[PDB]
Formats: sequence, C-alpha cells, structure tokens
Amino acid sequence: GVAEFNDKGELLLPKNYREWVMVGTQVTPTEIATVYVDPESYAHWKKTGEFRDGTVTVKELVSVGDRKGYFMGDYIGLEASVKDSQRFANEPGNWAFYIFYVPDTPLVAAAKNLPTAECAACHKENAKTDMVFTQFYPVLRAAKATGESGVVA
Ligand code: HEC
Repeated sequence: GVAEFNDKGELLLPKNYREWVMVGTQVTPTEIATVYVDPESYAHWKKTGEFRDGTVTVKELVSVGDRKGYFMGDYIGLEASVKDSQRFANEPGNWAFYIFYVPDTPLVAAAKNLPTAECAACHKENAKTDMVFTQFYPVLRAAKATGESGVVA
C-alpha cells in the first residue's frame, strides 16, 4: 500500500492525497469534509467490492465560504485511516486511525495511531462496510455495481 511510516511506526503525512479518488463529501451545520481513497485501493474496490490490505483513506476538513451558495474555504483539519493486516494485526478490522490536525491545533509531520477506543470503536459499530462509512460515499457502491466511476447512458 501507499502508507509510509517512520521508524517509530507513526504514519507520515500522505503526499498529494487531493489527487486521490474522492468518495464522499459531508457538510456539518459550518464545515465541509472530503473523504479520499488512494487510487490503487480504489481500483481494487471497483474490481472486488472490498478494501485491500494497505488501503489508505484521508478525511480533509475545510471551513465554508459564502457565494452570492457555499463553497470550500480554508483547510482546517486532516485525519486518516490505514488498513494493514500485518502492522495492525491486533486492531479491529486491522484498521488504524490518525489525526494530523484538527481546528485549533498544529499540523504534525507524522501521526501516532490512536487507541482503539478513540476511533475504531465507533467505526466498527456504525460503518456499513469494513469500518468505512460507505453508506455516505455514493461513488463506491455505484462503482462496484456498474464497474464504472460515473453515470453511463
Ligand atoms: C463516531 C462517534 C465516530 C468516531 C468516534 C470517529 N469517527 Fe471517523 N467517521 C465517523 C463518521 C460518521 C464518518 C463519515 C464521514 C463523516 O464525517 O460524517 C467518519 C469518517 C471517517 C474517515 C473517512 C473514512 C471512513 O472510515 O469513512 C476517517 C479517516 C475518520 N473518520 C477518522 C477518524 C479518526 C482519526 C477518529 C478518532 C480521532 C474517528 N474517525 C472517530 C464516525 C466516527
């Protein structure tokens, strides 16, 4: 997979993740969150309907701008999750969860996996598919069902 770790086992900040496959957009009444899946893992999903070993997701938070509508403003947070059956053999679903920054806190270059109770517990109890909240990510179910990442006529 594309995840890179430092010698202490902390996840390094992913590079160029805004070029990954956007799977979801959530609006909080105000923030916008964009969820990405790395491209090789997205290709595997489209083919199999499963998250491969090595899947990386990123959730990027922005503030909201006003249009005279609303649009993406300033970047204010970044979180990530990584699936790895060998590195995370003792986590639910073999997923680890990371904060790179949240509003009012500084960006770190490398993030430590959080304890199971802080993130994985909610994901494993509420996510539709293998601890990823695919119920909110319409690109994923469509891609598996049609083999395509878009509408077809
Ligand atoms: C329930 C109380 C949650 C806890 C605790 C955490 N997360 Fe979560 N996560 C939750 C939801 C409902 C969603 C869908 C998008 C949204 O914000 O509404 C998510 C999504 C993510 C993602 C995107 C990939 C995915 O699994 O869907 C990531 C990378 C993510 N969340 C990270 C994350 C971290 C680092 C957490 C602990 C600090 C954490 N989540 C806790 C619900 C809940």
